[PDB]
Amino acid sequence: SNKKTKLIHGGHTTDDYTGAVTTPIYQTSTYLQDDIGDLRQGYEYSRTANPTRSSVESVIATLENGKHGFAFSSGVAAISAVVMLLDKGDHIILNSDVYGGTYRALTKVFTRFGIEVDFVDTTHTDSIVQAIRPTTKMLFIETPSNPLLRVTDIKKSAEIAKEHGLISVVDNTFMTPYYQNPLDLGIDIVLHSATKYLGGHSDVVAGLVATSDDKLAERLAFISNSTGGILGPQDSYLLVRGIKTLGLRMEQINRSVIEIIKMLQAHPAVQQVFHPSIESHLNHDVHMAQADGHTGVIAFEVKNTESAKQLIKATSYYTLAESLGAVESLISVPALMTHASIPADIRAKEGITDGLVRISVGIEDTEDLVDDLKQALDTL
Amino acid sequence: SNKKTKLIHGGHTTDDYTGAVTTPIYQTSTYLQDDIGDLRQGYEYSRTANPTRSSVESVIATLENGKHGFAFSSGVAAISAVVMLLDKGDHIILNSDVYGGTYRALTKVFTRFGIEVDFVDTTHTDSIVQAIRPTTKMLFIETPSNPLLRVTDIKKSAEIAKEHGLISVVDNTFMTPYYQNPLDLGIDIVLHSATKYLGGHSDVVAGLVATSDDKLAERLAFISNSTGGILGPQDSYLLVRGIKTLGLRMEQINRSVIEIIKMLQAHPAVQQVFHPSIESHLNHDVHMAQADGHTGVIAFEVKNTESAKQLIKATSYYTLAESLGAVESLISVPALMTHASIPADIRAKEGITDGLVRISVGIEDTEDLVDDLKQALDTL
Amino acid sequence: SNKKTKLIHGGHTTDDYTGAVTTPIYQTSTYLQDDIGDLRQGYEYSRTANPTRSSVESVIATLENGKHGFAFSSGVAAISAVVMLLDKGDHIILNSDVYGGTYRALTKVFTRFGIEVDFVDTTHTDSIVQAIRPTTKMLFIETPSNPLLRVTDIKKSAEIAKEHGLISVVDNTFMTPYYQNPLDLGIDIVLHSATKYLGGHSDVVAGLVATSDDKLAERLAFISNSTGGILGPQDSYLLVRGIKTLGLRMEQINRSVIEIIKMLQAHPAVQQVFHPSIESHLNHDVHMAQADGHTGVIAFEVKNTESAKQLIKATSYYTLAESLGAVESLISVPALMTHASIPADIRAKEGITDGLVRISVGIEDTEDLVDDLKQALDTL
Amino acid sequence: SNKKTKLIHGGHTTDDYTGAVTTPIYQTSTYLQDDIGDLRQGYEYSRTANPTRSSVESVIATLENGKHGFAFSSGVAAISAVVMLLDKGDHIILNSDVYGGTYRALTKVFTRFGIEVDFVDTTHTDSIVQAIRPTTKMLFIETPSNPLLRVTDIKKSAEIAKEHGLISVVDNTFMTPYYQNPLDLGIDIVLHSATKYLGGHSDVVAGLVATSDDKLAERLAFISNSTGGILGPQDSYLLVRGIKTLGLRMEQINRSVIEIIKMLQAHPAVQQVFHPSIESHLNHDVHMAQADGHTGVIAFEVKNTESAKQLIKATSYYTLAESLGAVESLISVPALMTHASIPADIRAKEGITDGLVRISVGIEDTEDLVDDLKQALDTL
Ligand SMILES: O=C(O)c1cc(Cn2ccc3ccc(-c4cc5cccc(Cl)c5s4)cc32)n[nH]1
Ligand SMILES: O=C(O)c1cc(Cn2ccc3ccc(-c4cc5cccc(Cl)c5s4)cc32)n[nH]1
Ligand SMILES: O=C(O)c1cc(Cn2ccc3ccc(-c4cc5cccc(Cl)c5s4)cc32)n[nH]1
Ligand SMILES: O=C(O)c1cc(Cn2ccc3ccc(-c4cc5cccc(Cl)c5s4)cc32)n[nH]1
Ligand SMILES: *Cc1c(COP(=O)(O)O)cnc(C)c1O
Ligand SMILES: *Cc1c(COP(=O)(O)O)cnc(C)c1O
Ligand SMILES: *Cc1c(COP(=O)(O)O)cnc(C)c1O
Ligand SMILES: *Cc1c(COP(=O)(O)O)cnc(C)c1O
Ligand code: NA
Ligand code: NA
Ligand code: NA
Ligand code: NA
Ligand code: NA
Ligand code: NA
Ligand code: NA
Ligand code: NA
Ligand code: NA
Ligand code: NA
Ligand code: NA
Ligand code: NA
Repeated sequence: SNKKTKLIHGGHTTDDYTGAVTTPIYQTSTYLQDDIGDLRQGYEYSRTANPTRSSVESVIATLENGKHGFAFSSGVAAISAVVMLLDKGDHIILNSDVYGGTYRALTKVFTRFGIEVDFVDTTHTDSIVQAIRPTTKMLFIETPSNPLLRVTDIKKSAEIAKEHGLISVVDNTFMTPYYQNPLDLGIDIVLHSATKYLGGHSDVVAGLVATSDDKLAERLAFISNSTGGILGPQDSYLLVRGIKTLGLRMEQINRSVIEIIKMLQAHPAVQQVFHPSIESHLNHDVHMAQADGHTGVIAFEVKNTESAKQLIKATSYYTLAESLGAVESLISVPALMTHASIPADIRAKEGITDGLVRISVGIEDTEDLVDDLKQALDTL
Repeated sequence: SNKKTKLIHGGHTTDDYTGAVTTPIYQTSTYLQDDIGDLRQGYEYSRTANPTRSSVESVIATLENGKHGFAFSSGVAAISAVVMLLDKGDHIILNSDVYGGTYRALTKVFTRFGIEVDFVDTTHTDSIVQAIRPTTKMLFIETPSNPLLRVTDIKKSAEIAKEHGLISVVDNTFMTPYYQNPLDLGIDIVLHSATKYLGGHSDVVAGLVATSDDKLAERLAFISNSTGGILGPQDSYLLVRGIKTLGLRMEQINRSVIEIIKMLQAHPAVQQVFHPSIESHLNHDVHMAQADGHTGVIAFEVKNTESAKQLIKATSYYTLAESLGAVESLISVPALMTHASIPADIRAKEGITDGLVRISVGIEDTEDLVDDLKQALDTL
Repeated sequence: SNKKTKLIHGGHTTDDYTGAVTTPIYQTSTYLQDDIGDLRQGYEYSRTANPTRSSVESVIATLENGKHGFAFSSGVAAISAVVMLLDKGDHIILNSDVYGGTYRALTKVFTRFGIEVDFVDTTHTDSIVQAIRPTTKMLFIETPSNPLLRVTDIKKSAEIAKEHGLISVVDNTFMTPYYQNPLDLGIDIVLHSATKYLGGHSDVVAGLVATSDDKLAERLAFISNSTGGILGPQDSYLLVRGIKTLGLRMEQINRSVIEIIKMLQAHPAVQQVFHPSIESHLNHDVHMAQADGHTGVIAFEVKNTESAKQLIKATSYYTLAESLGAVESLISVPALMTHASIPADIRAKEGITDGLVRISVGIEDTEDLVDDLKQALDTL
Repeated sequence: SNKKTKLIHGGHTTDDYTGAVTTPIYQTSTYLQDDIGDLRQGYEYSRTANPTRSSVESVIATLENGKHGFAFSSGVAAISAVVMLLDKGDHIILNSDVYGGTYRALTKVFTRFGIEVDFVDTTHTDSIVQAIRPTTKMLFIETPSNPLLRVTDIKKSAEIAKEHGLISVVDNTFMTPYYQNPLDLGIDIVLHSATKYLGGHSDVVAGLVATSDDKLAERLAFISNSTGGILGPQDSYLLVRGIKTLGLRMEQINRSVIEIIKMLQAHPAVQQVFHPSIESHLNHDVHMAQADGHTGVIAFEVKNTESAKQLIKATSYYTLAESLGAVESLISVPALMTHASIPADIRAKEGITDGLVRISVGIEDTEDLVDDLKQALDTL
């Protein structure tokens, strides 16, 4: 019924055999056959399929309103499997500010295999239409993007992909299935770095993929079985377990996001704030039409590098570390941590200023997170 | 010093911090930074590096007399990472009877990316020399191969690769580092399905890669970080743990292999037997010169399909299942389980007869395994 | 600061060595010593202390505002360790409706060792004063109790224990440290079945104990080390992880409890409802004075056994299983599942009627849980 | 059939449901019931029974030729459960040099509950007969003992216990079920610290108990369920896994023990050597009649404390740490590490000299262990 109930009872996460109310961890590589070719329950070799992995795959398929789920050893392994749907000579359109690991995989690995890529500003969907080439086979978008939270119209992107015969893919990591369901808007494939919100506890590296398309599912299953970037059973178990609290965690994060943004907008040491909930944000209306909540990632400008470092030092409840979607609130400086290889003038031109700070809001008390960040900003 | 000591004390498998005598399991995705860019112990994000994974990587590097180790989510993920060292238009030479997953990955995935492959009979190394093209960049060999245990001269293959500027790769799964060390014979990269003997307990799917070449190591690290087929920490821990007993397990397996082969050769219901320890086996001398023991995989002919099925039913201690390298002895019929998609006449021409049985010798009592297989053969 | 922040940042749950943001799992039994008697970080043998167990012990000590925490292999192991503080000939006062496992341990195990027990109605604290004997050494109370949710005044019980030289113990399982903190009210020892709300995911059996008393802590540490009912490292890790979401889970449970009770009170197929939030409940005022929220356990009367069974069959979101504090809502019938060995007339006299149903409210959507239970009651 | 086969195929360690060739890890606390009281596979609450724990219990019952197995959170938890078979006023006879944890539990915990104990020299079994009191209910023996490896006649002890109506218990930790089977010699209960050889990898703390007596089994099951010192599922899994290699590990250890003892006896810096394989050892004949191999624990005298410390520093392959039965060879000095609270003159009188060294032989290469210990002794 409602989303919080679906998180508990969606998918198959009990043991039919013993009745165990949690998915058993099948730390196993192979399975007895009673006769050659007769599999007791469809399992024969864990790379091909493992029952704990099947459980997390059923969860992500259910939560995204798809039919087929796939669990990979990381988000970028999920992305690589999806890119491997294509052949040498095929072309992919992606948003211009796609995640750095995705950018790196495409431009330093897959271009060596003849995959062609163009990174365009998908905030206007006619930019996609202009970029379509005779060889284009795939449209891959994140929304909202990192670290400036640019929003792309999913429904229109799906319509463009359908009209031009493209496989459409949405990286739905930042929004999670709790708030945004691209398959419902006509997208072919949705994927996640489950390392972030889905696992939710900073203790699993994993990717998840869902689709309703039987033929794309067969192709993905073949790629997974052949290149072997599969998620192990312990990590699959911890994912199922973490997803149980996704709704509660995202709702707490959203209450905190709203209050933190109010504070940041009022504070004299903060300039521009980047988040899709802000009414003047580009494509705010599009976001509200395709999602019923918000990501916990916020970026905002302070004056310079020294102010950013001092802000980090002065907080009590914001933890300096990579990743996002923890139960802890995390803080980082993209110019120093993710975009340091880009020349400084190009960083500034892209809006990645020396003082741009990114926070990933966690599940601490809202008043504490607001007050802590405010008092730290007061020291600037 | 000696091999059994190196298995216990080689690599770094204790905790410098607490002194724990086993590697802690770092079920974690990210790491506190005390200042931006200052990593306490070199860790920042588990896809890039995880301390439990670093432990198993140090073990495989030590055991293969290499400098750098890499742990992947499966054997075929290790193989795919190694193939991704190449570009569209590059060519690979492999032995003609390479593992089916390797064959499938190369001919159904990587050929779509412009990688070219030729499968040649490497039991005569001049066949490699003839197959070298202007575009050849890699030589990839297993020895002994599956299921007929063909032997390829590693030292000569390394010399050919060096002379022609090829990256040389040995899939050393069947022999393990306990008996065969390709890096010592001049090979650039050695890899394993750790799913088999190294883990040894049929409870981890994993791949391991080692090299002494700093530049190839940098390229592999970049591929691993970018396509993300990494082994998780629980599976890394179970690998380290299983490798502890590798020497004892392989030695027991070898005692049993010798006695079982004597029995099979004497038995009137068995025709040809395939194993490198047999003195009339092709390249027996080459194998003994490059290895100081034997694989536990043996293939042998009984009369027909019905005899193979009856043999399987009549044994008490041979378990019908996929994979090899378990503590249990495993039994299978390649024509029905691995080569069933090949036409029957081509199977027969290749020696994969309907009655060809493959056993993976486990660590049960030698007398029991011999007597059990003999009494089952007596029912034919 | 506030409770939700303390749940994330209270205790020591990161790795000082690598900076890992989660507690490493020390699957280890012993620790290197650099010189005889010099422990690198205070660890020497995991029964005595294990770093992952130390982490969960620091969490429960912090959350209960104590100084010392102890992790046991189950709730009843924690209870047994606490009872072992006493000697043959000593006497314990407990509430009359204490948990069945506690009742069984005391009356079938510890009475064989000369421990004497009396079970009295502690809802009037002068009943405790009357029951005190010259040999009484301990007062052990749960509040609220199972399955009728009787409330005992903790502060007055602590005052009585102090005046009469008794060790006071509160089993705080049903309320959790998020809502009720007995050590702050003067109680000597607080304990939990962490199997329930603290772990929160029905996947760990564990007990936790906290105290501020250095001498009682030394005695408990000695008992734990000598009788060895210690929690293992994987279960300790899963406890730390589950406790992260305790605040969010308990708050969702409480919203649902309030609405479900309104529904039950209005429904013509339901008679008496048992929960401390109901204003006519005995010691409602005491509960509100010693707790700032509610347990998710509710009991209520339907007509008879057949109605209870039909209610269970008609629900979609209530799961028939033992235990409480899951993310799933659980349902049970005490007369058939926990009190079936008590004669029927004595059950009825105690209020455990054939139609008494117990629910443990989970974290599903509030509207779904209310509507589901209501429509199931409509079928009666 | 033979012991090495029984280690692989004895007990139930596969999944009947999926066919998984290893025991699934049931990280779960409770189980769905299809109707009230109908358990799908006999499971209802993990403290009472858990399927992974049931697997390790079936293994230890099979290996000891018993009917019922029990898995506890530590060796001393197993011992405490067995002692709890008795009542206040009952008396236990034990060997005089019983393990320090056992001594401590009995004399500092269970004597407070009215259990009476006498520690007698059981190397002459008529000492047991003299010590029997009207209140004696239990005879508890280790053989061989620590650290001087005293041997007690198991068969005669069982006969004495039967004649006098005593429960007989053997702590079989040092010998393991691979070499010594007390239940076959008439003993009622056998127990192990599975922390040592059975797990074998220094990564699980656990106890195991086996019996053939249905009534004692019912009593132990009740004690386990009521005091809750149960082994968790991950540790149960790691035990099953470690036991697979018990035979290979013990046989390697025994080859090394024989050669090391030869070296120690020949070395001028070593005085007395303590091990049951030495023909002049008291009850050598008894040991050979009740066991078909040897423990890996050896004690031997060097001159003084400084020589012992120097010996430890000079070895490369002997690790200073607590516990025994690792894959690593371990070394310790009882006078400083286990018996330091005993006065020095009483230590000397008992044979625990300042120079007494204890080694636990691991599975490193035999020649390396002999040569390393010899060269270290040469520095004295
Ligand atoms: O602001 C963006 O443009 C952006 C941010 C991210 C997220 N992100 C997380 C870690 C990280 C590391 C490196 C980078 C990049 C360098 C670079 C250069 C050209 C084009 C692109 Cl897309 C990129 S990305 C981005 C990273 N993705 N795009
Ligand atoms: O006897 C061989 O030729 C051989 C055996 C294996 C091992 N193996 C394990 C599982 C499995 C599954 C399928 C197959 C194959 C079908 C096929 C067709 C043409 C060329 C090749 Cl190489 C192959 S392999 C082989 C498999 N690899 N090669
Ligand atoms: O309503 C109560 O009196 C009550 C309920 C519980 C909780 N509970 C959970 C599982 C369970 C199993 C058995 C029983 C009991 C039988 C019995 C007989 C005399 C005195 C007492 Cl205390 C008890 S308890 C209680 C159980 N504890 N007390
Ligand atoms: O040589 C023995 O007498 C002996 C050694 C062990 C094994 N052991 C392992 C760790 C450890 C720690 C303390 C002690 C003890 C102090 C003591 C005092 C009186 C009687 C006894 Cl029995 C004991 S034992 C023994 C320990 N058990 N007995
Ligand atoms: C409500 C519910 C669904 C249906 O979800 P929709 O968002 O309406 O498509 C599926 N599964 C479970 C377990 C549910 O409770
Ligand atoms: C002996 C030993 C080595 C050296 O191994 P080689 O096979 O001689 O290269 C390395 N590490 C450890 C721990 C050893 O014991
Ligand atoms: C606020 C806070 C505390 C203090 O908790 P009190 O309930 O005020 O005693 C302790 N630890 C952490 C991490 C906190 O955030
Ligand atoms: C041989 C065997 C047994 C019988 O063991 P005994 O020592 O003869 O009592 C039991 N189980 C298995 C699996 C065996 O192989
Ligand atoms: Na479900
Ligand atoms: Na669609
Ligand atoms: Na501002
Ligand atoms: Na080492
Ligand atoms: Na080289
Ligand atoms: Na033959
Ligand atoms: Na903390
Ligand atoms: Na106090
Ligand atoms: Na009512
Ligand atoms: Na078995
Ligand atoms: Na008997
Ligand atoms: Na000597």
